[PDB]
Amino acid sequence: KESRIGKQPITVPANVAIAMEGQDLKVKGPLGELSITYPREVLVEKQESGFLRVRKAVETRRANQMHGLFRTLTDNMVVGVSKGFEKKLQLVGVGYRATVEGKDLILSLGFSHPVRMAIPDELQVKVEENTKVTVSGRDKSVVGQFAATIRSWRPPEPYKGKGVRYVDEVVRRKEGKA
Amino acid sequence: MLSPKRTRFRKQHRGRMKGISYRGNRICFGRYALQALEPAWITSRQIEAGRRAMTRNARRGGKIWVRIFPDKPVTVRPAETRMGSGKGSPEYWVAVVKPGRILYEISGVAENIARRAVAIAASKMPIRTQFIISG
Amino acid sequence: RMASTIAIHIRGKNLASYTPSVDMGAFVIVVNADKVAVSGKKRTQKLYRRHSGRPGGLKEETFDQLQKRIPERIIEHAVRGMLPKGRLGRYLFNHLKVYKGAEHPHQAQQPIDLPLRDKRIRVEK
Amino acid sequence: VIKLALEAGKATPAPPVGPALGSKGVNIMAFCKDYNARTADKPGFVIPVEITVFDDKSFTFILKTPPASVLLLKASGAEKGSKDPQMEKVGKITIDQLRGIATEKLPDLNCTTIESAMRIIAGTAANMGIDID
Amino acid sequence: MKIRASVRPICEKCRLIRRRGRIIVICSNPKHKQRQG
Amino acid sequence: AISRTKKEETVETVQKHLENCYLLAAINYKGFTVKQFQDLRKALPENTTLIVAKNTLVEKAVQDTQWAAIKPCMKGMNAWLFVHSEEIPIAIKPYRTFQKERKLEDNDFTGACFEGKFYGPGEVKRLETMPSKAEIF
Amino acid sequence: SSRPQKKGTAH
RNA sequence: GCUCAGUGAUAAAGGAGGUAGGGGUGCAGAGACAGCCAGGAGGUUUGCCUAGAAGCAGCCACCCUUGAAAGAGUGCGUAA
RNA sequence: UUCACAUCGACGGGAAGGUUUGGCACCUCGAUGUCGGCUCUUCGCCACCUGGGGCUGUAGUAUGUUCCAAGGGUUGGGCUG
Ligand SMILES: [Mg+2]
Ligand SMILES: [Mg+2]
Ligand SMILES: [Mg+2]
Ligand SMILES: [Mg+2]
Ligand SMILES: [Mg+2]
Ligand SMILES: [Mg+2]
Ligand SMILES: [Mg+2]
Ligand SMILES: [Mg+2]
Ligand SMILES: [Mg+2]
Ligand SMILES: [Mg+2]
Ligand SMILES: [Mg+2]
Ligand SMILES: [Mg+2]
Ligand SMILES: [Mg+2]
Ligand SMILES: [Mg+2]
Ligand SMILES: [Zn+2]
Repeated sequence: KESRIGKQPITVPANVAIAMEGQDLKVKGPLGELSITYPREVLVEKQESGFLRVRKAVETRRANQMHGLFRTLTDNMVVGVSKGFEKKLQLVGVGYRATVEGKDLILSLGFSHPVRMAIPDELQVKVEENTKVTVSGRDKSVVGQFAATIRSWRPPEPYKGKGVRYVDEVVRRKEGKA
Repeated sequence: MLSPKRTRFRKQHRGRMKGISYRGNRICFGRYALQALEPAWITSRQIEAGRRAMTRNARRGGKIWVRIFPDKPVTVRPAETRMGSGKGSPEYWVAVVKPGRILYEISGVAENIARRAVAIAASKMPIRTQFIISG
Repeated sequence: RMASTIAIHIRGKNLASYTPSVDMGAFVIVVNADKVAVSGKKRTQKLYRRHSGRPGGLKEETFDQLQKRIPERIIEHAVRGMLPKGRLGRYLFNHLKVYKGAEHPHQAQQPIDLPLRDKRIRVEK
Repeated sequence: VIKLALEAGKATPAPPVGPALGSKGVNIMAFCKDYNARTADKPGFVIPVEITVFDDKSFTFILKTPPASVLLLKASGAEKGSKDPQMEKVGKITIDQLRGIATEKLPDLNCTTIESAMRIIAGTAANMGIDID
Repeated sequence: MKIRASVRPICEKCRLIRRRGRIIVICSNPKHKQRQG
Repeated sequence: AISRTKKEETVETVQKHLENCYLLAAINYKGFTVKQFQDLRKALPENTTLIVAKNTLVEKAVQDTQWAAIKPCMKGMNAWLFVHSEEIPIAIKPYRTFQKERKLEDNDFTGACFEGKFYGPGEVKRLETMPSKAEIF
Repeated sequence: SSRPQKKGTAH
């Protein structure tokens, strides 16, 4: 009941259509549709003032954790269909490049083969041939995911910082060979 | 390494360790102390190591009393020695401590340095212990 | 909790006429054997082992692998545990008819529903 | 922007100064003779000096406190400070020498009064082991 | 990763978490990474 | 933290520095160096008293001495000026010029109070133009 | 191992 | 009332924001914890040592001033 | 080099295992018998290689240490009871 997160209500802006059936929430905004199910304990109230205040059926430690989580989840799917989410990763190294063509993201990271990545519908990926990659999507989880899959292929190494990194990253740089 | 200088008989009864030591209970020399929680046998080697550790970690702190001492002999029969033909050879010396007994006393540091020091001291003991402050 | 009930009825322990040496019991038809529920982590923890009879011949499934592969075997294996062992035991075990779907081809036998007097037997999510 | 340490009325030796700030594009002779002229205006002493430079290679510098350690070393008439301050006392200075050193160091301090500067100098002499009364 | 029965914060930036039942130490620097076991 | 006794003595000291002063000057500061804090405190304590205080600390000290019409100046960070000795325009003038040097250094003038009357950010211009005791007398 | 087991009547 | 470990079959030192309780002690309504904005100064580059030691190799001292606060410096870093 | 915890880890402590050398004498005495090879298995994991990893005092190659992993592999000779 006393989580500083669950007390803060969510603001649904105009352009945002909220459909609620029982525990199932379907929201249709400017960018699309997002669907989630709530667990048993979480009761989210859609106000008359156009706000979302999260309440909980019982307080087990369980439900406490739950409600903090879901207030933030559904704030993220609201703000997600409204504006969207941008994850940006840049690549550092000699010959490191990326090309979006049709349904693939082609990475040349210094492997033998070019790496191909099939882009899901929900995502729109923009490439700067200046070695930057921005991925935009309505769902926080899916954009973050795919971004990490990008970063996985060649994680930033300690010495020269080479490889794929997020735009803001502290990379431990050891002095090799001294 | 602590040890008695003389006894008549060499070899001695294992004995039995029961109850609480009422007499060594108080902390009468220093400020902070390490108190024995459990009924055990301390070799002189262990006391040596504990004192050494506490002394080295305190260093710039002054004083360490050792409130115990290994006066009871202990005997062992060798390897591949069949049972019978006399009691064995005294190898080392133990001090018998019972719960409540004070082991180490310490003075000349802040409570923090004392806590750390006494912890490292307790690490070389066979027994569970406690940190106590003077009254 | 269900398998205990089932065992009672199959055995005949709920009739005034009960006899240990005879089959007085019923037939029991279990339907929807893939929706059976289990508490806690058992879905991933509980372990069904079976052994070839050669050395190194041990095999293990988690409850869930089993339930995706051949889910009837789960309830058969849980009830057979609670039936007597030995001749009457096995002959009894044939009286348990298990189906994974919601439909059984026994409509001709006119099945009654099973009485359940247990409180805890019905789980709610 | 770089900080250097130079002697009072002497400038432009090759090893200590010229190459160091001259690799930053600073004019050597202008900074040297202006530093020696501003040191000639004030009482001459060893000056730690912060020289600030700009993209157009012009430069402006602020002369910091001539070291209170050095000024109190010449005030006690000594050379080397105490190896163990507040244990071994290597000299003694009067309160008038306190007000004198705090007067020469007054434009270079943040002190709003003469008493604050005098107590600062007394703290520095107590720090290098020089007694003050 | 170090693995040992006794895991403690080895500096200020260290954090003891609980992951899938085992006690772990995550830090800023890699060397201070520990797992209980 | 600060005990209630130390805070009642602080509000009492601000109140005693308030009874003697004929004028108030409100100023807020965020993100500026201590060097110019100490230059401003080379200029200020000579002719004037400067005291930085909390919103409530100023509230309860001002209501009693009847400067209360100045309450809206207490919104946000609060630093105050009281004139114990020198005139009002000698204290008011350096602050506005120091704000014109503080344009990138993040200063704003909330308001001043004189004649028991509240004057906004712009209306203190007059309070800057007033001459010295030698010209008035 | 320095601990024994419980055999027979002990057990 | 408790446990979420299938613990409920066995073993220790040690570890631990596991969890449910109980007891002291700090603060706060002139706003306490966490976050966020800013400041973090002067002596002074403390003395010694050292080619250099400037808070931050080492040794000793560890005061004073301006102060809302700021250690002769907790860690990183520089040949310094 | 600085740095206890890359790697070592003294003085001491707490364990597991049941493969060494032992203690015991519960066991069989009538014909319940020890060490090597051959043939033939099989199992354990405290992992020598092969699969995947973390840390490094890992630039690279190669290591070091450790984590999961026992599916497979683990030569031919001179010498010995
Ligand atoms: Mg009793
Ligand atoms: Mg112990
Ligand atoms: Mg055993
Ligand atoms: Mg068990
Ligand atoms: Mg350790
Ligand atoms: Mg016999
Ligand atoms: Mg025979
Ligand atoms: Mg293993
Ligand atoms: Mg491998
Ligand atoms: Mg490896
Ligand atoms: Mg190498
Ligand atoms: Mg294998
Ligand atoms: Mg195998
Ligand atoms: Mg093998
Ligand atoms: Zn750490």
